[PDB]
Amino acid sequence: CYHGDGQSYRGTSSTTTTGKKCQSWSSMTPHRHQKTPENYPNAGLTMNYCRNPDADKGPWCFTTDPSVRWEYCNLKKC
Repeated sequence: CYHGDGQSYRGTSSTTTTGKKCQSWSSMTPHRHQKTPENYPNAGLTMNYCRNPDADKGPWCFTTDPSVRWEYCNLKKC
């Protein structure tokens, strides 16, 4: 569900703390990240899910919103 940093997470949450939908951890149309399964192999970096390949706080994603690079995702701690 969510265990602290939550780098450990492998849910199906493709939506952010603002109703945004997550960009493909593969894609780059809205924004040119550099945070790929290639770059971050060992992180369940698939489709468009909420995640934390960095020792970040809790699962993030890259936004599909041209105004919004990326942003946090609303998952409950556990």
